[PDB]
Amino acid sequence: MLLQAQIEAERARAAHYMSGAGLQDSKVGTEQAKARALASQADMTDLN
Amino acid sequence: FLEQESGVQQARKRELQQAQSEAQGKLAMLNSQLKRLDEATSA
Repeated sequence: MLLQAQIEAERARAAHYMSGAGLQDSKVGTEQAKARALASQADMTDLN
Repeated sequence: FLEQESGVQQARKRELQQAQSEAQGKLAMLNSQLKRLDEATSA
C-alpha cells in the first residue's frame, strides 16, 4: 500500500504538472502569433 | 497589403498584358510588310 501510493502516485503527479506548465508556456507564443495574424487580416479588410 | 497600396498590384497587371499584346502584334504586323516586300521582289 504505502510503497505504491508514494512512488507511483505522487512523483507521477509532479511529472504531469510540470509537463502541463511547460505546455502552457509553449502555448503563449501561439497566442501571440494568432493576435498578429488577425491584426494583419483586419488591416487588409480596412484597405479594401 | 503593401502591394495593393500603390505597387506592382496595379502596376504590373496591366503592364504585362498591354506590353505583351502590343509588342507581339506590332512585331508580327511589321513582319507582314517584310513578307509583302518579299512577295513583290519574288513574284
